[PDB]
Amino acid sequence: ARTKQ
Amino acid sequence: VKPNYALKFTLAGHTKAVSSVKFSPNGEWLASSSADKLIKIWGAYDGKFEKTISGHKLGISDVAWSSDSNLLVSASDDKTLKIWDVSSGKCLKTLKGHSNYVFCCNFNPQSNLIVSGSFDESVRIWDVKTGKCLKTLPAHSDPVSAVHFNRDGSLIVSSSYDGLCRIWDTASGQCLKTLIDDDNPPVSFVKFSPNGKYILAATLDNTLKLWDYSKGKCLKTYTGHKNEKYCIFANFSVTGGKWIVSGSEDNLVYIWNLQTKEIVQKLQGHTDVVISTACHPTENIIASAALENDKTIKLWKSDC
Repeated sequence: ARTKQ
Repeated sequence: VKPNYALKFTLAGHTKAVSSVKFSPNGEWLASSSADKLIKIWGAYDGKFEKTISGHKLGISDVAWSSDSNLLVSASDDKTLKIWDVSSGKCLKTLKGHSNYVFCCNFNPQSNLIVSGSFDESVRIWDVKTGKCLKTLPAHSDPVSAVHFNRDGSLIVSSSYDGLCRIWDTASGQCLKTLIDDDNPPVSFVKFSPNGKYILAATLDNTLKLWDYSKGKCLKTYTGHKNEKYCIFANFSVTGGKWIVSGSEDNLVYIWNLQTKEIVQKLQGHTDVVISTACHPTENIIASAALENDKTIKLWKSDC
């Protein structure tokens, strides 16, 4: 998700 | 003039990193999505928890309101979008078609269509009523970070890790424009301006840019924040002074004067990266949300 990169 | 945003409420509830916050168009509500697979609804003015909306099987990266404030659409790592009736909590439709994580979503201004972007490198357009995929656009060559309709819904803007923003004809699916500046960093966010004349794009070289997409020219850059890793939202604040608002990887909210490009305020309080910010449609209120070490949403208010 956006909360990981 | 500068704003005087001050912390009013801190909203706890999510059990993992918050991914996105959005104010309802009618100003009543704040919706949040999270890596915890949940959507939460909160009072926009008091931050009072309203309810939890549940159903995704994996984390959610984005949520967005229909223009009448009655529906939400969410984008999940479970490779679906879901359309929700906010009042009943009902999942009306599950949108299946993307082949990989869905990262971003929006209704068109009419709210009869949804646009979505995915790790699968496509942009999709969906019928809200039937929940069926109408068009798949082979839009990019890396994950799609953001998608947005323009003021009348005739255009879609998309951004991608491939370094491009693209403008699409909603009706035909044709690529009408590709925008890129002198370097090629990943584009981590994009949206049209409220008046529809501009797009505001974030790139992972600590830069926000305002473009005239019709002439294909970058008109303004906003710098001073930290953004090299995460897909951080940016906003136009239009209720008081005309600002640009964004989170940052130094745990602050940044506010710039749109015309002058000077930083006018930095909001301190979060304990992790501020991944998302939103601006209330009628009052000078900002919502900010932070990553896994923090897990909270903050509401800030200004006299201008």
